[PDB]
Amino acid sequence: VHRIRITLTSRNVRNLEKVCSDLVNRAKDKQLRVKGPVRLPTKILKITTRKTPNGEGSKTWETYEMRIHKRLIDLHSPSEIVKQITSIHIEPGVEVEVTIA
Amino acid sequence: ENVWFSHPRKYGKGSRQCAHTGRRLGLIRKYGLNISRQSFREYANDIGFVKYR
Amino acid sequence: FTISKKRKFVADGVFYAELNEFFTRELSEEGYSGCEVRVTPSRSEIIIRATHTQDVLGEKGRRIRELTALVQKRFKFAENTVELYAEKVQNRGLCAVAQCESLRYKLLAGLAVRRAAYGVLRYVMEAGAKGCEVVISGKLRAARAKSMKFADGFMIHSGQPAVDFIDSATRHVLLRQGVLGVKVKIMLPEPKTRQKKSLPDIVVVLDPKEEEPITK
Amino acid sequence: GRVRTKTTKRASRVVIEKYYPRLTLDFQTNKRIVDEVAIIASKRLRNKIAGYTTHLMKRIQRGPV
Amino acid sequence: MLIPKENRKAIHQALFQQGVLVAKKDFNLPKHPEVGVPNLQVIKACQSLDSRGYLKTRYNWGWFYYTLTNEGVEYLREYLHLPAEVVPATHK
RNA sequence: UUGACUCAACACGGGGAAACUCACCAGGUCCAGACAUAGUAAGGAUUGACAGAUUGAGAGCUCUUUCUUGAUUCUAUGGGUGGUGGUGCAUGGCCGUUCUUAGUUGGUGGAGUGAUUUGUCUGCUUAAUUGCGAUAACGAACGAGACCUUAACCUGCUAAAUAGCUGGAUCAGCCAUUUUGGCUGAUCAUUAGCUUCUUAGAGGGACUAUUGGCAUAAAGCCAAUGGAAGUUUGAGGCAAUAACAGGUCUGUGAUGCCCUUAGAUGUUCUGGGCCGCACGCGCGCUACACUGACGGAGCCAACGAGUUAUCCUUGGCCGGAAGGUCUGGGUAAUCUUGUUAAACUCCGUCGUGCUGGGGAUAGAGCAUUGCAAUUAUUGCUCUUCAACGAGGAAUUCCUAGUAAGCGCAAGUCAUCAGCUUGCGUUGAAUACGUCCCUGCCCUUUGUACACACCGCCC
Ligand SMILES: [Zn+2]
Repeated sequence: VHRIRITLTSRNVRNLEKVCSDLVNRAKDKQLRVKGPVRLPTKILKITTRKTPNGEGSKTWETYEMRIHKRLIDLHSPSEIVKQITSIHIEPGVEVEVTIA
Repeated sequence: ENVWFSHPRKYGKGSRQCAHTGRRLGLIRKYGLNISRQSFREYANDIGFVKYR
Repeated sequence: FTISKKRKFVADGVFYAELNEFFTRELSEEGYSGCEVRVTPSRSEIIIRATHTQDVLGEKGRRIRELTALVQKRFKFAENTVELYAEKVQNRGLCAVAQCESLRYKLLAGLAVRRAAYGVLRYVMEAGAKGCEVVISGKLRAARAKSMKFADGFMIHSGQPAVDFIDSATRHVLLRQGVLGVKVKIMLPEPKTRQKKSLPDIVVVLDPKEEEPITK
Repeated sequence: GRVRTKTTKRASRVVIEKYYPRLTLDFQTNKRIVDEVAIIASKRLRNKIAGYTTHLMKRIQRGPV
Repeated sequence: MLIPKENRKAIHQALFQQGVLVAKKDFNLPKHPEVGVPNLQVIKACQSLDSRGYLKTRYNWGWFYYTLTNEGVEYLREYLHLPAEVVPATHK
């Protein structure tokens, strides 16, 4: 009736994995259909620019990369447990969002 | 309150620029960056544009 | 108000870069050690590290109120939504972003450039750094301009091993003469690195364990 | 050109002089012991060290070095 | 240009109450975000008091910033109303 | 408006330009000359506005003219002050070449009065000062190597109704069918469990193992089975050292110096423009035909992007797909999108003739983007529909999914790709050689050169 979907979008692999491990461990501490992590395709943004501030010089083009990683988690937790786990899952560099309905 | 002084615009140049730039040449609006190429080069690492390859 | 992730991350990066720049221009003599910028609802907190912590803390929190109000008014923040936590320093002599500022301020004080460069080089080596490099670019005495390097210890001029624990700070310092380019390169200690604990060149093996030859 | 480097040469020299009696000529086994003893950063360097080590083993078995 | 006295008094009392204004580097702005009088008047008042001193400017990404001290509030409060005004610059 | 002078200029200053970017020229406002003082004034220092007028005008800049707030200003000094005014021979940051390769800096010792030299190499080998070896050298460091990204080969190690597979409420189409059905599937959050195929956290795997041969039977080299992998597994990134009197003061509230500042080298509105030509030089494009063109039809990919007020687009309907119509999917591997592409192929014509190959070039209307498209944005319906009939001397790139050809995505954009950066498809011949032409490194040697042969000198 009340399914909680939370986002696990970030760029730091280590910290997003740590957040994902923490919530999965809590979801295994209290049985909530033990739904595990789900991995989404990486959204990588490729931009190519020049290096020379002026126009003089050889044709050199620098390509930069910007990739983000998304994960989704579905839980059957009650409101009190949901607010508790979100309180303990405060980490830097991790953006989370919960959709109710 | 000034007439014939600053013409309002909605499209083209004179509508978008950067906070400390706006030369309108060699500037990208990709992903809503709205910054010059030189400024992007200077602060690419801070934003997250790391030369992986 | 909700924005796509591709635009959100790049906008946060631009916002963080703007805050980092704003902190650098506003903070001059307080020994800027860096800024850990993180934004989140329920009283967002941002870490500000500056060497002169006593100068950072104000009388009845006046400086804290000034900086928070200025950021709040600039970025249309609501009341009691943004807060700043002040820290003095971590690895003061190994922190290039503040040691370089101490270098240029001592240079601005009028001390001899070479003697001052030796003094800071002594300061960083005793701080726990295994290698340092001070580069001066521009002109000092006459119209002729020379670039002088004072590398002492070690240096790395390569890829990942020279971008993980290698701290490079470059500043433009004004003077009576033309503008000078100061560059300080410092080794961050090997344990204090992003993810690598040991350099690939450095490698050790286990002890040659042995026992009795017969094993009766 | 498959010329090894001084780091591989020294690393191979130290492991053989430290674990000669229990070393095995088999490539899989000597790669195993190299992994368990060394703190090698990368698998490619570990494999090159193991390959040079086992070549030294065949060289010693053919004649003293 | 003109900078009406009532407008300048309102800006001065607002500055004495808070201390920091947005002060965007803009020309012919639609009034002011902080209910602070139409543009081309407050910026000229700010430059005039900056030249007089006690209120220094700082430029960051095209946004003028100001900060005031004990002499600044005291002089502003004397100009605005009688001595020993209520709102300090050292709240709490 | 300009700068940039073969490698370091000719699709570059990410340069596809109507106003804005525009720094150029003509018409014409605003002072944004802050600050204070010598100083009237306060029977107006002075700003704005209604009527008619000059001026594109609604310029009250102002003029005949009145009315208000009336104490902040100015007749002037100096000085902050803006400057896309100049200096890259003053420089900072960065970038491009030397250098897509292979050296550089010390110390302690030995030689020389000294400048200096060894260490930094007889030999062999590598892309490598990479390594073995002798070695008046020893011990070091930087660089290379090493390190990181990407690309496939594979693991049931916690996975997934934002994606596929099967069962199953859920029904349609006939040759067979009442045990006789195969198949496409329709809905799939109505429901369940799995990731072979989608994704990423960790990883495994190759190290020339393995024998068969050369090399002083070391360092090293060649061929072959297995395997995915042998070129350092491939392709890239960061890259010591010093050299350019190289570029950028028109990216930069980064700035020293010269000059200007009110009749402003300051801000701003309009028109003309950077695209204006009897030419010389470039980088790319079109055909010079049947291998093509036209016309129907079967259809086979990847990387990337998108609305908080205001972008990517679906569906029914009207149309001259050039537009507009209304409910509408999308804050996103849920919607565009499965970007059913192009190339190709089945069939008919053009029959070999600068013709239906090729669309330089001229004219008439049809729409969106943009105060609005003249000096036609852009495409569209057409007609006129030419040179060219594989291009001399010279010159440029290229060693395997390589050139070549084709298409697609993004950048700049209000609109406009013939440019640039990436992707994928079709897919060859030529070598595994050399210093002969053309250059780069090392050693010996000669020198009257040392801004170093674009030298010195008679
Ligand atoms: Zn710029």
